[PDB]
Amino acid sequence: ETYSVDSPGLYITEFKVDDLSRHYVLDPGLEFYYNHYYRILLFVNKVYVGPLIGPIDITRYLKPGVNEVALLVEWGVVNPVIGVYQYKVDGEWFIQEGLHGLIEEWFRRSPRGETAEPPILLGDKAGRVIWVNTVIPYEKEPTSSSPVKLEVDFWGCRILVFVNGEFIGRISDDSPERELYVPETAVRRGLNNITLLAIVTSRSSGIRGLRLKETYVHERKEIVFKL
Amino acid sequence: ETYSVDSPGLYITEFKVDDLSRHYVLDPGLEFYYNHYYRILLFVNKVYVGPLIGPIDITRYLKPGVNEVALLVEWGVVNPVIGVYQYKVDGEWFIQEGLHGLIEEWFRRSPRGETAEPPILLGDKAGRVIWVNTVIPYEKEPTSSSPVKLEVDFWGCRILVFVNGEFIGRISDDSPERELYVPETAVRRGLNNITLLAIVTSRSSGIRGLRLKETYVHERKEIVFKL
Amino acid sequence: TLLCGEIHYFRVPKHLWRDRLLKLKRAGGNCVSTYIPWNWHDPREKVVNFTDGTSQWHVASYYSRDLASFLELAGELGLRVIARPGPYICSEWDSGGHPNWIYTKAMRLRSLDPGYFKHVVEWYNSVLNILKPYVEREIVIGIQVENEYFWGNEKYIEKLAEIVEEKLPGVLVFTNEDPYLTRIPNTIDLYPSPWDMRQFDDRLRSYLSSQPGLFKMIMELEGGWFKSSRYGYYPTNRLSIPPEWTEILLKTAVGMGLNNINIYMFHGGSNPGYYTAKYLASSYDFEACIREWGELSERYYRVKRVFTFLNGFQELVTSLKPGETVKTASTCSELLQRVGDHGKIAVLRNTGDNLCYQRLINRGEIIPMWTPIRVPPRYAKIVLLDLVVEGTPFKLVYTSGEALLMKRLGDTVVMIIYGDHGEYTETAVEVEGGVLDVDIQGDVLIRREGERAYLVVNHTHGEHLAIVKSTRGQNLLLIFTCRCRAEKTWIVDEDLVLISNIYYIGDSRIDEGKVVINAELDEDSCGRLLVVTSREIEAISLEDLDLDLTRLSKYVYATHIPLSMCRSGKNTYHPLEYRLLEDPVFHTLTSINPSSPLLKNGFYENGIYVYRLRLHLDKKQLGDLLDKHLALIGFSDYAVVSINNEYAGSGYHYIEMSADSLREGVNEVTVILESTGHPNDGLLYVPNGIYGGVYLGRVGEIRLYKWRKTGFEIPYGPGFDLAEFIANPEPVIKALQE
Amino acid sequence: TLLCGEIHYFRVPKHLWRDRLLKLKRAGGNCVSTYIPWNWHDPREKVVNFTDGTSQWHVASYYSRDLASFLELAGELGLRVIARPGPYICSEWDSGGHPNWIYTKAMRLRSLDPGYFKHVVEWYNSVLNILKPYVEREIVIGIQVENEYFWGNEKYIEKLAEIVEEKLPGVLVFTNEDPYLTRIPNTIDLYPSPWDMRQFDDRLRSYLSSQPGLFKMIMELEGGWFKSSRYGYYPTNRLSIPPEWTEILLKTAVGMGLNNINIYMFHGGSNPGYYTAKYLASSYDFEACIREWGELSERYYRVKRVFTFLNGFQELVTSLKPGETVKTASTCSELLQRVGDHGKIAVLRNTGDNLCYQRLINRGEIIPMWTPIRVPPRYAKIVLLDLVVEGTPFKLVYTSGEALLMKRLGDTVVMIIYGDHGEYTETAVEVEGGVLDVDIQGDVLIRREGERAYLVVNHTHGEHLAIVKSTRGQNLLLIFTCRCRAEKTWIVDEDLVLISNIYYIGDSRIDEGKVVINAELDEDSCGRLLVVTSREIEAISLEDLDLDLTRLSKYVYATHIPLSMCRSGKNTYHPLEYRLLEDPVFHTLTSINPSSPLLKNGFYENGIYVYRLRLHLDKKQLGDLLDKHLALIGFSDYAVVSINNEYAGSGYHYIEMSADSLREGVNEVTVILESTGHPNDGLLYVPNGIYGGVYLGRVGEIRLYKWRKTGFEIPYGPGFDLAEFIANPEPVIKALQE
Repeated sequence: ETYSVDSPGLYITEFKVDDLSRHYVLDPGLEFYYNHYYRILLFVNKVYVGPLIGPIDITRYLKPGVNEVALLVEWGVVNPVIGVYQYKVDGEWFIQEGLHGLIEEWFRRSPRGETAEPPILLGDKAGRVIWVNTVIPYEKEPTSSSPVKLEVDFWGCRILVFVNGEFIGRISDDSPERELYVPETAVRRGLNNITLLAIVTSRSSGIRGLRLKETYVHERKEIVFKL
Repeated sequence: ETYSVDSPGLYITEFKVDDLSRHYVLDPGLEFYYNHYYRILLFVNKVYVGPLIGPIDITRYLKPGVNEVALLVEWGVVNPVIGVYQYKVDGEWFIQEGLHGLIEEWFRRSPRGETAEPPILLGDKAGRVIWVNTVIPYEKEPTSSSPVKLEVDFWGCRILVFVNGEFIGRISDDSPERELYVPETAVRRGLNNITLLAIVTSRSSGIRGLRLKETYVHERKEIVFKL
Repeated sequence: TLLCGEIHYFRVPKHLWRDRLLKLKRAGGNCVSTYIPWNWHDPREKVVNFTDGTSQWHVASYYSRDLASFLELAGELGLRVIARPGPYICSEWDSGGHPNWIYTKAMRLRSLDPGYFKHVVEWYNSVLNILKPYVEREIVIGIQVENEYFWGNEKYIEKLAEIVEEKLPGVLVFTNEDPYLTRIPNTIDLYPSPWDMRQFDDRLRSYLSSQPGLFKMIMELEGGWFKSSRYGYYPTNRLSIPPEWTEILLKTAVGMGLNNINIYMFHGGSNPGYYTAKYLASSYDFEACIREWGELSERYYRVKRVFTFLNGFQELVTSLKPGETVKTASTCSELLQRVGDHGKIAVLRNTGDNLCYQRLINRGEIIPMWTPIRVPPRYAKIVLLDLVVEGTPFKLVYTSGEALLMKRLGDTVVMIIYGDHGEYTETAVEVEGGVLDVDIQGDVLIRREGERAYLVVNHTHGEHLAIVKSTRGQNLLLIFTCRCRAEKTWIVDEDLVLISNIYYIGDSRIDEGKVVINAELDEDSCGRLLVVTSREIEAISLEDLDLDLTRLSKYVYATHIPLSMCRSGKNTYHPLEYRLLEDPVFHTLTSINPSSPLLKNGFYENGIYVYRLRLHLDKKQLGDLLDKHLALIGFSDYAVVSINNEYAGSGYHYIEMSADSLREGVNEVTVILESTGHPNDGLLYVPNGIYGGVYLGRVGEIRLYKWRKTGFEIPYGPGFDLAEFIANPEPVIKALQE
Repeated sequence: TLLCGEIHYFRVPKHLWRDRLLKLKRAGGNCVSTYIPWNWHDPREKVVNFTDGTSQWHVASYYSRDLASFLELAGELGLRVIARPGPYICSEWDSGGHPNWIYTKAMRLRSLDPGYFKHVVEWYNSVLNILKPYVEREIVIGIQVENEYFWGNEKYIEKLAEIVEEKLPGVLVFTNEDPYLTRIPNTIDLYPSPWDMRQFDDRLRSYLSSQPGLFKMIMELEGGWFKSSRYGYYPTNRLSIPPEWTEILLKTAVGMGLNNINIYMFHGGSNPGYYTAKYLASSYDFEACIREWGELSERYYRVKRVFTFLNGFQELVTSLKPGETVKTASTCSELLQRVGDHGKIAVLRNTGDNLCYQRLINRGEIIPMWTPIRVPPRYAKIVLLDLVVEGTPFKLVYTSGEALLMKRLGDTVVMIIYGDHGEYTETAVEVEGGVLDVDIQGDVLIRREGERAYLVVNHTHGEHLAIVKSTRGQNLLLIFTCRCRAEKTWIVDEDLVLISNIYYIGDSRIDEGKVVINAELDEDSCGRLLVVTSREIEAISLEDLDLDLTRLSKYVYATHIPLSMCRSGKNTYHPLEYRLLEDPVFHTLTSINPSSPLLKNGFYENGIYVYRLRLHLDKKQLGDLLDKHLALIGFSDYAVVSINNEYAGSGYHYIEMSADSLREGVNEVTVILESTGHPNDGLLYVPNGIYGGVYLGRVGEIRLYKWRKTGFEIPYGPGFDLAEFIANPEPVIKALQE
């Protein structure tokens, strides 16, 4: 009956598998992901798989020939697809929390780097973390009378911003604005070491420039009344 | 039945007069006045007076005892009232178009005036026309890259603005903004004679200041392609 | 198709006409609307001006009557013209266009009255003789006979149209908004309140069914609204019109199949002193696309994307009809659909402030396979379907992103497609000779299945390129940009497209070697400039700084405008000195009859007048009531009153002074009166000056609030003259008949 | 009454807490809401912080856990506090408040699970011990037990509330939005789309009838909305919230009789690095009253007028009930009415973009006689009726202008009333000892009729004064201002009111001689300053410039800040140099089991992780399909993948790399993974890291779009636990029963 599966209810659909030798990985679609996650409960055949975390290998829950998917969506949207894979790949896994330059605090003091011109091309360096370090002069006392936004012009990167070693924020290609507010507690009178950790995400990447913009400059005037 | 008389239809109401010795002047109310005038037709008794121009002496159309008003409002709003007056005042009338300082072009060149401090009080001078003449330095070539708005801070006045003798516009207490755009054809590089004809309307009047503000300052850059 | 902004040469300084008309051409406008106001050209019952000359203290030297130069300049810029030469123009102008001497000639305006219409024939002979050469040059394409005669008499508008069809053979002739016309085309003036799509869609659907086979146009779409004194508000009276709203109305009008659109005020500009309606501001900024001071607002860039699409896909958009065969998968967007000879369009409208994710069903299959169509909040997306790219093997089966533009460069079609940052758009390309290969730059994912390449693109602050090659050696270059770089794309020549952050691209010198363009940069304007062209660009420079080039592909050059080039600045300038002079007010006085309008006395100008009244009073002051007021009543729209040289009161149409300074004998009353403008209807004589009189006391105040409402119907229709009805009203019969 | 902004001490730098809380006090806010997020204070299953200390690279030194100092500072500023200490807070925060170690402890969050609830009891013992002294000081006035448990189980919220009622005797304890509570008060979180008054009025009317005798509050009114990556938009995701809208909702809530209002984000501020929800921006500006950078937006000044009225007339507003006895004369504004012990209010709401002119009928008579009530477009006007000014002979029978404020200065009541420029407001004053006289300054017109003075005022850019004297020697000073000067009025002391153009008035030193205030001036801030006070002001200075004084009346001083004082400026600063360093990425590696979440491995932080996978491949690559992809599937919210040191792909939860660089034997895959935050619901464990796996080929793609929808009802109510239902779902019965 319905194409959307996008509104509260219990939805059922039916699909067919040949041999059970493949891996059947259910993707909930880009519609599903929200900052407040969607209460959608997956069943494969009559068996409960779980709430939708994200993508799931459903191969355990399915049988040769015809199968069902049910979705009790209480709230939110999905657009489910099953990707079918020849193998799931064996290997030992290891983790690190953070990165070498991050856990050595290169945002406080990096080693020296090579100088680059303002259009920094990074798409060659894709798959890697580049630290772009800059000094910006700010020759005046920093105040909430003249707040500072750092604007980064870039593409193809996920960039973490640090000002004088204080972590300011993140910017990504799909972030809604290219500006971070940097507080008067981060900014220094004199030189500001403003540093970008760019995880370089694409063969097109680059940073085109930095600016600190004062959003406005108000006069704080002390007004005095003799009685 | 209805209080409003504010929507299309023929409305009738009834009122009483004692003696026919007074003047009965119908006011259509401040609701009635619009830049595109309201199609509202007045009848007093069964006799057509006319479309509503504004306030009308209806005494010709009314009879001792009970009277009717009818209003074919095709479009727009009224809130009619009759003011009742003891006399209409006899006297010869005279006109001038404009004013002496206006028809002598004091906006091109006035005589010299006395200097005033920036908070110019005018409420003493109510009922009169004061010319406030100023010179503003504008030390750069005027362009549509950096348009100029004159902001006047004032109250109690109807002020006509002239820049270098070119008529820029009017501002009044009830005008929606205190800024006039002054074109690059009005502004001069060097000194600008910016002049206000203030007809002083109230015992509270004054001008608090003038500024030319550049709304923004864009760079016009000549971009060139070799082939 | 006509894609218009309205830009009034009588509200823009003559020096700025090229600056404002080129901003319209650079938006994708291909036509200018303007009024030609009768009172701008014949103010004073003398000679029609038609030049840079002026003879009013309130009209600056830089405002011009030189319509012939505006028509030639619209011709230089390649814009067509809709002339709105009506005796009536509305437009929040003085008298709505009528010159204030006609109130002496005619009691019944906007009619076939021989008083009014004789003078309208003189006006039409004047303006149509000015228009004729520019009509024969095909610059002036359509003549609009008057604004908004809502009430219907075909006879009057057909006589207006017959004068035009006599003096200007074969032109378009039409009325703004008269529902009752049979042979003369009618247009629409759609000014809906924000998010009221119910009225906008129903007025469009009503209008599109009217007058079979005759020309359809939105002669006035909401590009903003005006501001007033007395009852007005800063941006507009309404109070602000969302830039999102104007774009939803444009894309809705396109989706409903109305090709011809005029944005009404594309610039607005400024009222020349007392050439303005009663209570209007001197600003006619209108909150327009181009603000009064020349600023490209958010509305400009939004409008510019729609007008760029409607040029780029003009062949598609003129071939369209209703069809109603595509379905949505989810009710989260409203679908307005059209089908055509060589392609199809789905306008997906999201009037909500939530983001919508949508799928379309075209031939019993969901078209975008790996992505939903993102439909932004407060938005309408033109999804483009089944488009056969003409003279090429390429069919653009769908794009989930909006196409901005399509262009042909030798072997290559170029198409520009956009989405927001982090939007996934899928574009399906079907090649009738098979796909030979696909080249890419940036975050483009290729899926190839038979004769189709499916191109899934993650939009970012730059261009992603895909070059689909056909086996036949024809190519399709798809360029994928964020929305703000599609907004700041300029077709500065038919063989030069600049995709940029640049605020405006301005004038050009397309020389046979060393091309030059007049870019205007704001503090956002730096970063990458991407140039699409068949010209072999050897270098790019900005203001003699050399810029670095990368030739991305045969037709494409990237370069960077450094972030050090642009500046942020907003300076203010203050007086050296303030000098005061009291005006003696009185030059010379001439006698006027009591209550007579100053136009019956030959004063056809608005603006300041001073009356002196020499009022006579006597022992009847002892017969005056305890309230003891003097009232000045029935005057035009502002006065300041002084009684025996003492200031006594000020106000708009009625002032009730305390009579403190009256005496026995002769009393001088001075009334400095300012007339702001006549009203901008064209039906009522609202006189300038004191049309009422001066009155004593206040015996009482009879408030009128016990109304009976009797339901009378005004007989509007093809035979109904509103000026005859205002002069000879039939409700006298219904007042007699209860 | 509680008039709150929400200002999160965990999103504002500790230095800026006074700067932001004093901006709220200066708006007329008399209370602060805040969450107290559990994961802000116990990030890592160790010790609750409660200090300026930090131990995360992503949380700047200037963000603080020192809630005790925020509560003392709210106490210094005289603000009360609503503490929202829930184990869950929502708020677009990381895990919606839960510390990411609880996912190891409890499979069923927001429940009476002994896994979850044992750790919630430890959290409530921690935070309620911090709150107790500030609760006993009456600084903390109300405890909100968790955000938005919509689904209903009374048992869980009553156990949360019972811990609070045990540790903090006699406080207000309540839930955000649970419809099913009997004894525990419930609030509302009204976030309606612009101009949808239908939902706002119906949710208010529903809510006000619920829970007889228990506390009513809007615990979250729409003060703006948040912005996201991936699906978000610049101002907010919605996309912009009109400042006109928030004020109409405030004045509607007042007119519907809801006294207690929290604007939700009054400041918003900033998310501290990876303390943010999945896909949120680091900006939590929220488009709030105070923007993230400290700017007073249009919403601030609008909100400030309502919150100033609700303080100034608190005695009136707390005495109110429905009444529904006043009528409008015209349907152009919607009337919401209240009646009270010593006065009455009519909220006239104009949701339209036209200006409305209105009359009210109170006792069978139209009240405003010589003026209509102007109701602006997109506006609600509080008309104030029948108000007996307490302890005085004065009754303010009506005002057609909005009263901003009322204050008592010895013999004098001061009332500030406003309208727009060129608005006529009429104010009727009835004096129970008779009017002795009326003094005036400015464009005030007096009509006297028995015990009444009717005051008709033409509003302009200044103050008009009327001083009505009673025969008893009590006085009423009415001050009439334009709307923008009521917006920029500050009660900097209870005996010092500044009516001004000034942008902000800031901190104060109310010394026993030489009072000082910290004014902040923008380029609009110059012009007249009008000071209302019982203090004998001998001089006013600005930054040691002497300002000229006029003492207008006993309690009032005018002075002028010169237009030369303010400056317009917006500078930009650029790098001297850019220096590049490649990070070697790898510090040290520890082994993890395939598909195991990094939180099951003790990594409770969000942010960057690098995985190394040593994948084994062999002759089975000859058994792989022609598509030859490698897919990384089921990982937390961003990864960049490299295969045998060649970059292979990036994306959000699923990446399908082309397997170009795979080989026989051991393959190194590096996954630089960034986890943006957990989601801000508190029900689902959405794990950080790779919770899925790595897969080969693409044999096929089964699209799922032929759904049957079976209409199942989730049994929400006072007995329903959503976490039990997510763990043990009953639709298994309805799947068996077709």
